[PDB]
Amino acid sequence: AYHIDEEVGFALPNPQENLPDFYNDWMFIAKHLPDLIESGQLRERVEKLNMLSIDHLTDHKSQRLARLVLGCITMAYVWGKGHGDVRKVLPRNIAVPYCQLSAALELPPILVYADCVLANWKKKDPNKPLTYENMDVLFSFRDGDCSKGFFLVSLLVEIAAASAIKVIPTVFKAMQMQERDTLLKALLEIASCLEKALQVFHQIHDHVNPKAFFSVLRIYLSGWKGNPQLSDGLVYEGFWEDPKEFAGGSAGQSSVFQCFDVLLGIQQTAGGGHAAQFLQDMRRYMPPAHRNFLCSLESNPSVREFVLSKGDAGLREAYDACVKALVSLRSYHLQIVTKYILIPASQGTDLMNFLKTVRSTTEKSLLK
Ligand code: HEM
Repeated sequence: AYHIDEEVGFALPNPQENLPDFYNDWMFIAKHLPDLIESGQLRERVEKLNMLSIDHLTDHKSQRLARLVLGCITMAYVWGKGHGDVRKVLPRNIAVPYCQLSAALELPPILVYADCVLANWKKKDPNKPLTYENMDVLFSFRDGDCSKGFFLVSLLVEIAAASAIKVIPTVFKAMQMQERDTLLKALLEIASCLEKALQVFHQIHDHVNPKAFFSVLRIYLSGWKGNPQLSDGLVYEGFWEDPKEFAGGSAGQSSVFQCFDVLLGIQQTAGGGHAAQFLQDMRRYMPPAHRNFLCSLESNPSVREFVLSKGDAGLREAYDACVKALVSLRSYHLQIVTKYILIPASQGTDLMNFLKTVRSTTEKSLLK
């Protein structure tokens, strides 16, 4: 369908951990990024790679793992240790297979949330539940970068959201078949699940250190669009002649908030305002099936107009409960951005303004 899993939602279920042996040289670099970046051997190892055909990656899961592998290597290659010594040309023997794979998966050739969070995890024990204690990431960048904590907590938020996402068909089927009680129950269930997702979001503090996120991890998630360090973009050697710009926005490419904006008829992509165009651009960095899901929801009849047309206080309160849970998520997200980016930075205003307008637009959708 739309590659939305009942249990893990937008996340990739049971991600592949190992590539075929043909790709051992890629996997070795990706698995040893902390040591290779620290010593300074990372870039030489990449420049020494043979060109490996992507022909031995034949299913979605091995393609997604290879994208995660190549994406981590690319971020490490471009940024190095993170102190201004950058590389402006990605060597052909990585760029060509990376771009070909990205074309097949319909994603930009840069590390994205769908790689480093949605595909970057495993269960320690397959017979135990999806808890931090029973999970790990597949790749990290530097020792002490809190990639395990940041990636896995984001993933646990996605998983919590899966419980609301799976109710969405019930919502549209109830509006269709005129089942008022069913719609009301479904909206309450969504609000309840979104409230639980907010509680899971609190775990960012349990597992992510602000200094480590801002000064280490954020470097490798950063991109080359409007970046003075790579003002023209990156040269994907042997694929495109001229450099191309792509955003590094892993920490804000989730489909979850936009999913419920569209569900609830909140028009965040409306107009030429900068917030709309930024949220529209983020979609290009989501998996195509998830972009298609978001567009399908926009094309369905409006949940908001349905609730507004019925003179039904119970329905309006269920709907408002959903909007308020989304407002609560975005408000806590603002707090997080303050603790993990702005405070460490000052020891910017466009970022917080963008986030506040998006929350404000959400808050304006309340009926009461
Ligand atoms: C340490 C934790 C986090 C930090 C520092 C952070 C940072 C940011 C930043 C800087 C942006 C602006 C766009 C960008 O620069 O990429 C953003 C937006 C966004 N973030 Fe995060 N983020 C964090 C955790 C999360 C989590 C766990 C989620 C959801 C699972 C999330 C979902 C979003 C979304 C959906 C947006 C788009 C704006 C919106 O729709 O309200 N973030 N975040």
